[PDB]
Amino acid sequence: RAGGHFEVVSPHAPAGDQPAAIDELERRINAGERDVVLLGATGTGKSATTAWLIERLQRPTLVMAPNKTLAAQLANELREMLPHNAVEYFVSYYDYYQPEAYIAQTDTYIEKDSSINDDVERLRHSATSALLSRRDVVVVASVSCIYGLGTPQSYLDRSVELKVGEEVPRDGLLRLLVDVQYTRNDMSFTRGSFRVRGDTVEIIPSYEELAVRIEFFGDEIEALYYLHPLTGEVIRQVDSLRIFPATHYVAGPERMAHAVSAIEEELAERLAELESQGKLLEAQRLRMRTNYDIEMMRQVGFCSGIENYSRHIDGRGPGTPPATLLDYFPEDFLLVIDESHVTVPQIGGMYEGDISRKRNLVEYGFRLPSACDNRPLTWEEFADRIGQTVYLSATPGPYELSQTGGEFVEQVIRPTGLVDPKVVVKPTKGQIDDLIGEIRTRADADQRVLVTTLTKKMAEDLTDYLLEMGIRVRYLHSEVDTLRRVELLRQLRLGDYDVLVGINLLREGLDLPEVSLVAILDADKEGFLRSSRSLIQTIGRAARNVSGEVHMYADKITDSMREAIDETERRRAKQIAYNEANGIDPQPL
Amino acid sequence: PQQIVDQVLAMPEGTRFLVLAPVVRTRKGEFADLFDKLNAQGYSRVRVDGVVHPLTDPPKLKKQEKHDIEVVVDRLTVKAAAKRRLTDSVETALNLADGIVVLEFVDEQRFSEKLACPNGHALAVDDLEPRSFSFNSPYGACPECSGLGIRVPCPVCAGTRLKPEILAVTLAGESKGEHGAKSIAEVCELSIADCADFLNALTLGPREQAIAGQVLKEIRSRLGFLLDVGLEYLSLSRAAATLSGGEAQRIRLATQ
Amino acid sequence: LAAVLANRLNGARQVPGRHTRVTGLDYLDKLVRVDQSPIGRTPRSNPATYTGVFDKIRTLFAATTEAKVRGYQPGRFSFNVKGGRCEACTGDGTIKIEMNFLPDVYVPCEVCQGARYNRETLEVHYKGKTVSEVLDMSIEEAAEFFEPIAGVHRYLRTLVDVGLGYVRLGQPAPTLSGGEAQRVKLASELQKRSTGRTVYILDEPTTGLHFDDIRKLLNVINGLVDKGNTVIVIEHNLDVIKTSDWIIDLGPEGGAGGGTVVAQGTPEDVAAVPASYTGKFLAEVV
Ligand SMILES: [Zn+2]
Ligand SMILES: [Zn+2]
Ligand SMILES: [Zn+2]
Repeated sequence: RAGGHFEVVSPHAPAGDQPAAIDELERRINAGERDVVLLGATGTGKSATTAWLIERLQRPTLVMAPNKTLAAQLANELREMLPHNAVEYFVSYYDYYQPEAYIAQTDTYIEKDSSINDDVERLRHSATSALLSRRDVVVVASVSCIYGLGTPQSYLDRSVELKVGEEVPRDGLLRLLVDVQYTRNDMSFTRGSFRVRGDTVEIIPSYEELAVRIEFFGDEIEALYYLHPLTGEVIRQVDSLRIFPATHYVAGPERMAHAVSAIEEELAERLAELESQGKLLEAQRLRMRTNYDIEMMRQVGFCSGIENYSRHIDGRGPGTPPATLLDYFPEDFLLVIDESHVTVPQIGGMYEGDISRKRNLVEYGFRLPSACDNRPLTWEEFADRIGQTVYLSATPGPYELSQTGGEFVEQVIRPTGLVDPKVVVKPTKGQIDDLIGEIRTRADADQRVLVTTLTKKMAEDLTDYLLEMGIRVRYLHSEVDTLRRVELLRQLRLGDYDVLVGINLLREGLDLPEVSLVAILDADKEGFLRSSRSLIQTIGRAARNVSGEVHMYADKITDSMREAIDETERRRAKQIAYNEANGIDPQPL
Repeated sequence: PQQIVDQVLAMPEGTRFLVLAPVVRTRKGEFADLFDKLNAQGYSRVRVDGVVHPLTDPPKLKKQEKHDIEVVVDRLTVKAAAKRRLTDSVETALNLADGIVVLEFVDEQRFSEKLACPNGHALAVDDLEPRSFSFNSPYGACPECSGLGIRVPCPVCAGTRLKPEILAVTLAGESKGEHGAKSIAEVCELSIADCADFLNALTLGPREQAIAGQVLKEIRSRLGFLLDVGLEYLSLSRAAATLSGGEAQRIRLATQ
Repeated sequence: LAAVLANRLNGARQVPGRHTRVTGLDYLDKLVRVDQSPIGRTPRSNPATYTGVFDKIRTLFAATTEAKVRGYQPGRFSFNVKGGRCEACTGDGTIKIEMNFLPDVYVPCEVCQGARYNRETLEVHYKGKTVSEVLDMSIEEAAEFFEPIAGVHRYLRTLVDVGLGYVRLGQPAPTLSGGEAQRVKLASELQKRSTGRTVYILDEPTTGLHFDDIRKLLNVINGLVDKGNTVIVIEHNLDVIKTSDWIIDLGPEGGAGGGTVVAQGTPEDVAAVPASYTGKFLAEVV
C-alpha cells in the first residue's frame, strides 16, 4: 500500500477549539485509545478535523455513516482539501432492492429484485483497488461494508499489471481479462469491457472511468495509452498500469474449486436439515436453485446469489465474520464513525433483521447457512475487526461512552463565533394565539419559523387551522416525498412562507439559516424519538440564526429538555465570551 | 472467403505482406470523419492511395485528390499457425473491405474473391448450368434472332442455332467417345447414330458418371426402342418438318 | 361455440353465427383451438426454434470459456444467423441447387459435412459437444442431457412425456407430419402455466396419430385437465370419448336433422340415452 502524503489544501485558518481539539484527539490515538468520543456541536466542522487527523496519521481511513444521504455531501468536499490522494466511496449500489424474502405464513417467495446503480459500484471497485494498491486511501461506507464479501487477498491476486515493452502474450492477456471479469465486447465499448481489433486492444476498466488502448507488437506490449472510452481521445501515456477484477467476488479457479466443494458439503448439510424439518418444498427449491447456480459456476463462475456462498469462497468457517472492506483495509487502518450513536444500533438492528431474514431464507430452504454467513459482522465481530475507534457526535451514544470510559474531546465553539439560541418554556395552552403572533412578527421582516408535533392527526389539524387563519404554513407527515420539501426550500429562499409543522422526519435533512424561532409541541411526554438527542438536535437547529430562539410548549418540563437547554446556554455564554475576547461579533459564515 | 484466408499458404512462408482491407476502394473524398470512425472502432492502421499511415495520425485528404482507401488492419508476414490473428483481421476485412484483401510482396499475391469468372470477367455461361445453353430460353437466344435462327440466318447464328459465346467457348470439352470436343451445335449436327454411339462410351469424370448415369440410361433405352423401330438416319438437328407422320408415330410407339 | 368463446376471451372478432347468449365464461380465461395443422412449413423453423429451447441452448454454448474468449452472442451459435452460416449452404448443411423438372439431391458441404454450421463456431465443444452435435442428438438424447439445467429440462421432459422424442432436434418442420406438429403444439402449450382455467377445443385428431400416439395425447390431456383444463373435442373415436369424462352428443339426425343436444353427461350417461348413435356405440361398449 503505497501511501502518498495526504496533501491538505485548506485556505481556511483554524481557530477557536480546532487546534486544541485536533491535538488532544491526536494524542488520544497516540495513547492506544481504541475507544474515543468527540463532542462536535453544530457548525464545528467535523469534516475538516477528520481530514487533518487522517493527514497526521497517514493511514488508510474508513469513515462510517448511517445513510447514503450523508455520504454524498461530504466526500466531494474532502476531495477539494485532498486533490492529490485517493478519495473513494461505497454504499448500496441499488436504485432499488427487494431482498430474497420469504413470507412463511403465506409461503410466498418475494424473490430478490434490484434496480442496480452504476456509479455506486464503480466507486466501490475504485475504493477496493485504491486500498489494495495504495495506503493513502479514504473510503466512506454504509453499514453494507460489514456484510459478506470476497477476500482482498484474491482481489490483489487476480489483478494483473502490464508495462510497455515487456513481452506478454496477447491471448493470455485476454484470458486474464476474462478471469478478472472483463468481457470481450467486440461490438461496442462499455464499462469494464473491451474489444480486440488486430494487435490493438481497447478496454474500459470497471472501476476506472476512462478507457485504455494498448498496441501489441506481436505478443509484446507495444504501448499503453489512456483514452476517452468512446471518442478515444488519448488523455496521456504511461509505461505500465494495473487492472483489478471488475468483481468483488474475486476468486482464482482454485478458489472457485474450494468454494464449490464447500458449497456442496453445506448443501448436503442443508438438505438433511430441511429433510428433518419436513420443509421438503423449500429444500427442493433451494436444491434446484443451487444446482443451477453451481452448474453456471462450473461453466461461467458468475451468477446471482454468489454472496450467499461467501463462507465457501472466502473459505473461513461458518458463524465467523465474513470478508469485509475492513479486511481490504490494513490492521493499522484509520477508523472514524460519524453518528455512531445510530450506526452501532443500526449495526445490531441490521444484523438482527437480516438474520431473521436468513431465517425463512436458509432455515426455510432458499440458501445454505453460508448465506447466513454472508452477513453483517455481528457487533462483536465488527468491534474486533476494527482498529482504533473514534466516535463523532455532539451526542455520544450510551454504549459508545461505555466503551470510551465516558471521556471525549470537545469541539463546540465555532471559529465563526455563532452562539446558541435563547430558549423559552411555556405550558401547552396559549399556543395558537402566540404562534400566529410570532408568525406575523417574523413576517414583518419575512423570516422563517419551525414547529414540531407528536400525533399526525393533531399535526395536520393544526396546520389546517393555521391555513384557515391566513397563515403561510405547511406541514409534514410520515412518508412525505422529496418534491414537497424541496419546493419548500425554493419557496423559503424566495420568501413565500415562514413556518412548517412536522413531527419526526423533519428532524433530519433540514438546514435553515433564516429561522430565528422554533416551537416544540408537547415535549412533556417522555418518548424515545423526543429524547435528549431530540432536544439537542432542535437546539442545534435553532442555533443557525444569529439570534435564534427556542420555544417549547408543554405543561411540564422533561429532565432532558431543560438540562440540554441549560448546558446549551452555558456553552452559549462561553461562545459569546470567546467572541468578545476576539473582539469579533458572532460572524455568519 | 475461405480461399481468401487460406491463400496465405500459397504466398511463400515468411514473405512480408500487409493486412489490407479495401474498405472504400478508390472512392476519393476527404474522409477525416471516416478516419475518426475507424479509430472509434479501433485499428490504428490504414493505407490510402497505396501508402500506409496510422489511423492515429492519418494524412490529409481532399475530395479532388484520389484516395484509394484500403485500411491496413494488422502487421503480419507469412507466419506459421497465425490463423488466429489472420482470421481476426480477415473476416473483419471481409466485412469492412466487403470481401477483398491483399497480401502483397512488400518484402504479387491478391487475396480477392470474385464471382462467375475467378478474375471477375464476364462469362458465356455464368456457370456450369445446362439452361445457360438453352436458346429456346433467353440464355442462348441471339440478340438478333431470339432463338428462331433468322435475321437469311442472323449474323450471330451462322448455321449454329445458338449464341456464338455459348456455342463452344464454355462448352467445347465434351469428350464423348474419342477426340471428343463438341459445341452445342456440334452435338446438334451429330446424327441420331452419331450422338448415340458417342454417348455409348465416354470418359468425362466420376462425378459426371454419377450425375449423368440416368442421362445415359434414358438415352440408351430411347435408342434401343428407336432401333426396335428401325429409325437412326434422322439427325439430332434434322428439321422437325422431316416428320413423315409415321416418324412421330414411331417416336410415341417407342415412348409407350 | 368457438367463435363466441374466442371473441369473448381471446379477443377474436369472428362471426358468432346465431346464438342468443353464452354463459360460464366467468369460469374461464382464454380458449385454445387446436387441430392437425403443421407447425412449420419451412425448414428454417425447427424443433428448437418452435419450442424456444433454441436460444437457451445457444446461451448454454455461450457459457463455454471458449465462447467467452471469442466474446460473441448466443445468436452467433445460431444456425439461422448470417455470420455463422457458411455461404456454401447458408449453414443449411448440404448444398441445394435445382431446376423445375426434377428434384435435387442432398450433398454434404465442405464446411458442414452435414454439420449445418461453420467449424469456426463449432470449435466450442460446450460439455464435450460441438454445436453440430448438440443440434444433432435428438429429443430423447438431449433430454437425458442438460440434466441440471432448468428450462431446457422442462422442455425435454415435456417432449419425453409426449414420447415422440425420436424426432431429430433439427428435423425440418416440413419433414414432420400434421399429427407430429399437433403433438408439438400440445407440448408447447403444456409449458405455459395456464392453471387449467383455459379450455382446449379440438378437431378429430385420429389422423396423424397412431393408436399409441393417441394414447400419449390422452395422457397429455389427462395431465392438462388434472391441472384444471377444460376440453371439448370433435372425434369419431369411441375410445377417445369414453376416456373423456363428459360427453355432449348433438344431432338427432345428420345435417339439418341435428342441431340440438340428443344426450350428454358421463360417456355412460350419454350412452344410456340412445338419442345419439355415438351414444348407442358408447352403450354397446362398457
Ligand atoms: Zn475471365
Ligand atoms: Zn441467332
Ligand atoms: Zn455448407
